[PDB]
Amino acid sequence: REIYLEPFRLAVKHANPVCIMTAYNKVNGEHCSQSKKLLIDILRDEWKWDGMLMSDWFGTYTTAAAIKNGLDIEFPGPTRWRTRALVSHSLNSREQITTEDVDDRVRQVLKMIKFVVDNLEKTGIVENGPESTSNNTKETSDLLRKIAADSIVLLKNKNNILPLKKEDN
Amino acid sequence: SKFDVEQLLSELNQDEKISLLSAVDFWHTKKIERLGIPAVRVSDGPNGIRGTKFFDGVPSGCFPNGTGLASTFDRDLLETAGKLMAKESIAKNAAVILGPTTNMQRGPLGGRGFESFSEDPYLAGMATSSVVKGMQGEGIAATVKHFVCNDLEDQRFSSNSIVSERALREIYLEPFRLAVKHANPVCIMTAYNKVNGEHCSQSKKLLIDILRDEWKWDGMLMSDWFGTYTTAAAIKNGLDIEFPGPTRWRTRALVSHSLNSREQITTEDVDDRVRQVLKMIKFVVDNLEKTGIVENGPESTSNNTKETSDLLRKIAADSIVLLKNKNNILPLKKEDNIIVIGPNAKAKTSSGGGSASMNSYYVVSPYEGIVNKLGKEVDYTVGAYSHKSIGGLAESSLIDAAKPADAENSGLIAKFYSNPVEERSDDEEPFHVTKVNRSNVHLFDFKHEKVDPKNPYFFVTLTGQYVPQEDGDYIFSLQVYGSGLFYLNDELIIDQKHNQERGSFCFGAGTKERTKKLTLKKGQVYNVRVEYGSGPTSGEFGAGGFQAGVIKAIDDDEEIRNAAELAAKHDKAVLIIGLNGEWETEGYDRENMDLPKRTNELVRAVLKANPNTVIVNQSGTPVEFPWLEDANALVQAWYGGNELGNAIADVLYGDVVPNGKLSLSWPFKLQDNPAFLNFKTEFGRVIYGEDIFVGYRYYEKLQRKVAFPFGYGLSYTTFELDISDFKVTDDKIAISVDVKNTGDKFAGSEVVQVYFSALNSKVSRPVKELKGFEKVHLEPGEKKTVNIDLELKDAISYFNEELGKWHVEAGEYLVSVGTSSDDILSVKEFKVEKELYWKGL
Amino acid sequence: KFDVEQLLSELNQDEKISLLSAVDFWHTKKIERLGIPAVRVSDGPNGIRGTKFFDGVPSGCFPNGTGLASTFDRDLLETAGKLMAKESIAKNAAVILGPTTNMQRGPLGGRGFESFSEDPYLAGMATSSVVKGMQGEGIAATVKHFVCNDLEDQRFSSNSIVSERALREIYLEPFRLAVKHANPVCIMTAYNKVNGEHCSQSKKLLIDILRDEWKWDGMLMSDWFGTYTTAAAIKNGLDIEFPGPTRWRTRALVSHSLNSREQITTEDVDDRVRQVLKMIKFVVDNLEKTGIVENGPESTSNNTKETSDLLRKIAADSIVLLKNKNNILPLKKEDNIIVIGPNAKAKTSSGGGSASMNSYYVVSPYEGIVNKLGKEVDYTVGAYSHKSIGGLAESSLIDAAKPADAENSGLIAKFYSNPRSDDEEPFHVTKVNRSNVHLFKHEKVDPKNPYFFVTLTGQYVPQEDGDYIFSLQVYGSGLFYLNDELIIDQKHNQERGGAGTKERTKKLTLKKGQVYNVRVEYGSGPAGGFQAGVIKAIDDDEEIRNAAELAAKHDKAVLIIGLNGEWETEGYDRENMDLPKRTNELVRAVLKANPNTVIVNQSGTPVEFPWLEDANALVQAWYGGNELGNAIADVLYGDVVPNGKLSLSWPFKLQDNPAFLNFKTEFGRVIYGEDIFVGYRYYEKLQRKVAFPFGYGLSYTTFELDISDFKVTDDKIAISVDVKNTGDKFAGSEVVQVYFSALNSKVSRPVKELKGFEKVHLEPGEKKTVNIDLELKDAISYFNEELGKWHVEAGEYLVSVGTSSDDILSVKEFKVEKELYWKGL
Ligand SMILES: OC[C@H]1O[C@@H](O)[C@H](O)[C@@H](O)[C@@H]1O
Ligand SMILES: OC[C@H]1O[C@@H](O)[C@H](O)[C@@H](O)[C@@H]1O
Ligand SMILES: OC[C@H]1O[C@@H](O)[C@H](O)[C@@H](O)[C@@H]1O
Repeated sequence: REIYLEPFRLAVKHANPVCIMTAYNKVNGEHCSQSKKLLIDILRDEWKWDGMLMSDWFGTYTTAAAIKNGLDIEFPGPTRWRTRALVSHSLNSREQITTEDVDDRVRQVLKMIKFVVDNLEKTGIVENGPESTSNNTKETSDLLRKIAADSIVLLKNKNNILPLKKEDN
Repeated sequence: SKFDVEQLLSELNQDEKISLLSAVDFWHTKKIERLGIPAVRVSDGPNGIRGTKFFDGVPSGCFPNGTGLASTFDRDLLETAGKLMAKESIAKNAAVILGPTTNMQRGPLGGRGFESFSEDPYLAGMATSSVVKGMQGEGIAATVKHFVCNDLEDQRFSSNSIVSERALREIYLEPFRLAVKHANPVCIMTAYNKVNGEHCSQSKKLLIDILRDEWKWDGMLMSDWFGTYTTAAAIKNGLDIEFPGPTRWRTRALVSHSLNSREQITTEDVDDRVRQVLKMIKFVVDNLEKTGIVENGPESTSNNTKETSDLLRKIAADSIVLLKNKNNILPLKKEDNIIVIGPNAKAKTSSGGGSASMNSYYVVSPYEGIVNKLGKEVDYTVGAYSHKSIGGLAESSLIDAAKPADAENSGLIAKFYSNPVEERSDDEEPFHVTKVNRSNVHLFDFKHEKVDPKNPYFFVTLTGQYVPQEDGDYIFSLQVYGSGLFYLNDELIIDQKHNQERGSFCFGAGTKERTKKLTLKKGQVYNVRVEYGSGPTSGEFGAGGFQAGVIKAIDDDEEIRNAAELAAKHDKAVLIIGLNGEWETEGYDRENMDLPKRTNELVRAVLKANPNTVIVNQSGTPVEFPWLEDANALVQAWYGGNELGNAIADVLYGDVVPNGKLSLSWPFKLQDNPAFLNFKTEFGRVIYGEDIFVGYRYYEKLQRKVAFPFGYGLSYTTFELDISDFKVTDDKIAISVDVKNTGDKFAGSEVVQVYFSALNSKVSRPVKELKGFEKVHLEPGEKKTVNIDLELKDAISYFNEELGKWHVEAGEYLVSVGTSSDDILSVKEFKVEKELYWKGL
Repeated sequence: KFDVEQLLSELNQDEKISLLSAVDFWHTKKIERLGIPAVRVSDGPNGIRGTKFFDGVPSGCFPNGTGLASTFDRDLLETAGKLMAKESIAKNAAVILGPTTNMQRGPLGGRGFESFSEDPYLAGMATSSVVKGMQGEGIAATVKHFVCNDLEDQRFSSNSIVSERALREIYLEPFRLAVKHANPVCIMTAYNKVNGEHCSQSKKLLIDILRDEWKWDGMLMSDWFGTYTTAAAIKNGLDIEFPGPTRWRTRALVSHSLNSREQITTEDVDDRVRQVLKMIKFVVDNLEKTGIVENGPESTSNNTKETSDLLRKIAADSIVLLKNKNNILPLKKEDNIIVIGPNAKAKTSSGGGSASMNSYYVVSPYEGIVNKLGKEVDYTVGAYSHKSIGGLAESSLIDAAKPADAENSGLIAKFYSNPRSDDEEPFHVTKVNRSNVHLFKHEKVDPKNPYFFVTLTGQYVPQEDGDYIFSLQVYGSGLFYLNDELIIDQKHNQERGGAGTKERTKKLTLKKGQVYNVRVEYGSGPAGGFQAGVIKAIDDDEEIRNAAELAAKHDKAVLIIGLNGEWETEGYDRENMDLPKRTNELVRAVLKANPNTVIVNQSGTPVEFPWLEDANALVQAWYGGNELGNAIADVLYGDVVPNGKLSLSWPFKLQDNPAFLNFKTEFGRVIYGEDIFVGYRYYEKLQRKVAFPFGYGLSYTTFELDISDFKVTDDKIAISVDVKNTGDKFAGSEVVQVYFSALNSKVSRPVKELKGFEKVHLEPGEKKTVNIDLELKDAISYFNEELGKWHVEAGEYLVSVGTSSDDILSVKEFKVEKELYWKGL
């Protein structure tokens, strides 16, 4: 609660991120990408966060549990755990999941996509669009310089060695 | 033999191990060459060997269906049928047989009631054991299916059989326990259903605690086809091999990812499953010298011999049960001036529908059997129709009308294309071309390099020429799984592309029948043409299938009177009725116990015109006979396989004297049956409310009368018997029974049935329980002693559900001996004083 | 002003713990310091026994539940519960342990007589009426036994295994109706398990359903000793353990669990205490209306004419006329009659066990007939049918040469510390009226190691010459002495026959007029009990013969038969559905000798009448309470026109019934194999014929009905039925019964379901209109097990209106487009 969830709670409360990516590892015996405690009880019922959960890449471990327990989307394609056969066979055989679980998941994907589409006139994104270096400007350059320069930490400076002055050999 | 399980296990790499956990195609395990582990071929089923294909498959020897087989009450004969299934398997180059089936007819309505043996767990177990010993003695592996409580078809992939441990132990598990104890089958197939909330195929309790830790069985478990539902649980929990390939749940990526991620399974689980698949392969390989099986070998009809014909005929004829024979109507004689009537008379109902069915060498219709017998033409009239759907089109069409009705111009032509007719250029060639004999084109397992098994996407143009035999109205029909358009003379008549409605076709997963009735002219030539697309062309689909059919419309009304008029004019009428493999099939259950359509009307009319009528019924499970009181001769013929017609004739004319006994109770009415209210998957479940009171255990407990009881069958002669010796130690029962043919004309076989009863137990039980039987042949006036010896523990235990173990209780017991569960002739009381609690075999 | 939350804030932990169990058999815990009083509870559902069995204060015994339910009269059941409240105030019991509403899934249930109906709508409306009548008087109801205590066999351990659908539709349903319509102040949890878990600690039942879903806010008490754990019962929702002194919730067990973090938290304890406090608040808030006096005395003050007349009406309206050919009924006062049969002079007012009591009086059916006709009435017993011989105290005297006063009739019971020099004294002496002596508190008696001895004495005087059979049953030890001569030994060799012994008997030739000395030396239970009886021996064949002969010499015979509260009792179920002993032979002979014999049958549950076809007039009396005999007279002569309907299916034979195979606890479990198909739900689905169906009963007049108006909204059904007495002689009541059917549902269902009923009184030729309004969801839902929810499904439905489940007289088809899923009330 106090260490690991907190940064996420703060980011959900203040920034409402659109997406969250589930970790590769387990927490207390259960893989995070199929942990109902983490993905539903805490994120949904408790924090009322309404963004979309994507797995880490290949970080999916079951067909039915992950769907039931709140992993919205498996990355990357092409799907391993969620082929049409696997999922619809689970549904028709009553193993683990219901169409409502599948709905629940799809619904969250739809909301992410909603965010993207509603912003397409602001951002100008182009589906399967090309990739430029259009943002390679001096104005970008100065920002990255600023941001970099403010990151630096001075740990020691005895007897005015720093700053250097250009007179110094 | 060289084949070394442990050595090979230590040599296989992880990729290869995973590849061993799933079939490669519909019927073959994974070849591994660098290690000389061959592909093993498996084949359906419990009453004959279909081989590697439904469509265009090699003909074979179809046996009588299970409930017929069990009615023989003949262990030796059932062993012999096993030997014969094995020979038939070898000709198909199948090293493993997907059978026998032994789920329990807890009610009469099951889609596959016909396929299993008996409601009685003892008769079922012994029958299973007998067939399994016959196959494996010959070196072919058996696969007892379906483990366990797959006792209806409704929603079988999800259905949850909710059953107490006592009933689980005493009814359902028990034929498998008997099979394992006496016959040790090489394989078992896990069921599709759940038991008490868990899919059988990933059930630790069924697959490991019981099969392995308790019974110590060491064979290999396979899934039902597609009956696997998780990747890891199924592996952890004991399912050795997934069928069919290509794999779904068990790709290299799913499994190793599960392994690398520490989710559910370890390499030990994987090795445990592989070891078992290696044990089965070693059975096969160890038996190669003896069997002659050739890896991916060809399929022949090489066992189609007179020796086979005779044996199938003996098996069928001994399965027949005589139910009623008043007024010396039977046997028929060459003299009697008979007529043959009824919807099943010229029908060839050799088997039930589904995976148990096959292409037969030939099937002798019951009409043909009679004709063969008398050496003349025999009067006939159809009486009424009783088909579920219209077939018959390929069976009566020619490629070229101008030529004679050959074996080469008969049927239709099927042409397979990668692309559909609306879209292909005329210089596109078929990728496959087959001559078609049967109207049901069943493409489940069709295989070609142009067809992708992960997405079987393809088309068929089916062509021929139809020449009508009478003027009048004809009904054409089309059923599909996928997409279908039916053309007559290039005008579309049935449309099965648009607005498809779910129906009975294809294990209940296909479309309804759509039809078009058209006025037609005799001798005129009509061009028939079916355009078809497989499942994925038209959810997630299988390859599918389709059926084009035609039938000659009739005046149903007029044919019933006609039939009665004709029967009044004959000395005797022989009325052949019943169900068929469309009414009784894998895929779905019957809806009621009724004979179909006008059948009953037909019977009433014939029994009125002529009381000297013999009724011969073909069904796998009970049907109601409403007009039973008036029917003086009634024969239960089951589905008798290739020789069904000759077996019927044999029994009708007394060259074989009836010796079948019913393997199932025959209630008067559907409402009388124990599972009346719980024979449907509802909210995904089925509650076994009758508990251990299945079959005659139910009827006797309620003193409910049935049309005909478990173990009943008449003969042409008569028998009496009496216990001639009796001796119980503290751990065995030996009993001797003398049986005498008291008649003076016919030689006959009689079945001695041994039942047990506890007299003042404090646990509730059935009144009595079959625990022994023997079949004996006797000439007129001949007398033989038959001996019957069993362990106490096997004859008088009940399963104590509170303690989780079997229990021989101290008290008084009663052995009852007789020739049906309702015809006890001889009893004896004994005391048992030292008790016994046991688990295992 | 009794404040629950402020009291919860003020009680210390030990006081909290002490509220979680009862003090003794009948009382909660007084907390002087905060003004929290001890609350007396008392059995049962058909009248109020009070704080003791032995030497109990007499009381008003009502007819038994299945009889009650058979009235189909909410107003009357409501009046009845109002009377039960007065009877309770008279015993100073602030809380009644009733009504009982478990379900007769089969007929043999030992407590089947005690609940209401196999139909959950009838049970739930009966329950709701009785509770509304109790609580309007400010006396609290306790609905029991929650849930699936549907047989007695091994009830403390019996696991009822039942699907969630049958559980919702049949067994939870009368409790749901009661909560929804009557809000009982209390509920008693069952002794058994449901699906593996004792009810008294089942979170699903006690919290998820009763609290989270139904929002019911009353108090749960265990059945008596029906608590099985310390912590789980407290965690899982059992508010108070009865009886005290506590076994499972001592200060040490409870607080040790708290301090050791084992299972429970102080929050769990508070939650239970809060619920006890709320029940206490109901009692204290009604003290001005009720006049309950804490630990107050118990009186017979409600024994009045008002009470007698009401118990008479209730009993008479319970009765169901089952057959009446040839107008044998009603009888004319001038008919020459003989009264025959084992139940004729019996007083079978109730079934056995906790529901039984000591009555002000019980009018036998014979007496009822005597009172009716105002003169002596010919009689012969015909046959005996007792399970055990009693009747000794009921026919004995202290000193024979003194008249049969009330002070002198019975036996003297002298209690002793030791079984002794001349000079030990009795520490208690009681006048004993009834032969079965049931044990009891005394200062010289060690609470739970109770060792004592009883010297039971008096004089017995034979009224006839010949043979007489004496008897003793003990739980413990005792000896029977007649004229200071041992005659029956229940000390030395003992046989179990359910905690105590088998009956031992001695046949003795006695002489009319002569005074014999009865002395029984009893030994205390290691808390006990015993029964010394005596009966005149009869020649059974000759007595059947005699009754036949006599019957032939009269116009009419009235034969009174059936079971009794020893054959139908809490504690065990029946073995079979047979009438006892030679009853059936008695009946055959009488019917042969006089075909115009009226048969009146007393039982809580169905019995087989094998001779039914030859019986021309047949009446189901039930167990009638104090006024049973008068009520029977009223019906036979037509001062009450029979107006009851069967609250139960009456199959021909035991084997026909749906629970035939699973009505026994085997390996500790009972499989509800029939699922939703209970009672008529079963028989209509199988189209199995029964002797008499649910909701059947005749009248002395004829009636007709039709739906005279019908309306459905998306939310509601309103129906108007016109009913008319088409006779010109008797006024009488008819019961309009409203059933629903689903005509095209995806789901399997009963052929039809009772969902409404109204009882209507009509003078000859009179016509009335009854209205019946219901919300769809009440009328046509089924429980969807897969979804875990009730479902109003779209489709076509049929309402059928009739005078029995068979006798359907008017129907209407309607359509439902608005589908609805729901939970809760
Ligand atoms: O590159 C796609 C994803 O790959 C994963 O291995 C990393 O953990 C993620 O941080 C990253 O977004
Ligand atoms: O066809 C192969 C298998 O398929 C399944 O449809 C059936 O349930 C099995 O009995 C059969 O062996
Ligand atoms: O007698 C007090 C209580 O005891 C238990 O024996 C019964 O089950 C209850 O119905 C009764 O209220």
